[PDB]
Amino acid sequence: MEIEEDLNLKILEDVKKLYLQSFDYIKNGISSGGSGGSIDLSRITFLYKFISVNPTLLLINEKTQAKRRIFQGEYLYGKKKIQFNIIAKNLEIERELIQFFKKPYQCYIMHNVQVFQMLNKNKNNNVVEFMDSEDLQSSVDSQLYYLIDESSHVLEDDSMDFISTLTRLSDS
Amino acid sequence: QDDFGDGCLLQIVN
Repeated sequence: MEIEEDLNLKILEDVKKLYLQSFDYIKNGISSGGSGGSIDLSRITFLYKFISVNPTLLLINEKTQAKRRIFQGEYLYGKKKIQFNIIAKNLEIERELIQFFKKPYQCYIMHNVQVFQMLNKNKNNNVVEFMDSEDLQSSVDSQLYYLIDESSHVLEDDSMDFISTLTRLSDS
Repeated sequence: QDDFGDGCLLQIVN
């Protein structure tokens, strides 16, 4: 029989391993051109303490018109302070995060963090403009927001011993 | 369909 602790022990080594790798990759740069940062993967793992939830939300899907809460995630990787907005996938992922971020300055390790860069269609309808209510679209900066899916795991370190392990293993 | 699926305002870096 395999013990359930082996799940907690696999994510122990999975979090710390992916932390070292991606931490270095984020210091180096997120995808230098066509995949050439350091270790180019879709999902990363890092550590930071909870800042705040922004009062505003982000429209993540136009078809089904859903907006997701902003969990402000800034941390100093090496020299640079990477300040990007942590997002949730579903309503269940949003609610578990807001119920988890009850403690401010909560130092946790966000595992399996899937980065999403903003974009849209670009050629224009030029037709069926009867649906329009007179509203010309404003200029939005296409930023990358760090999405948290249902495969993600946010591990809270109540102490600073796992933080100690990670920062001394990575080094800057 | 899906929040981050086809018809999203954001696509995964890959």
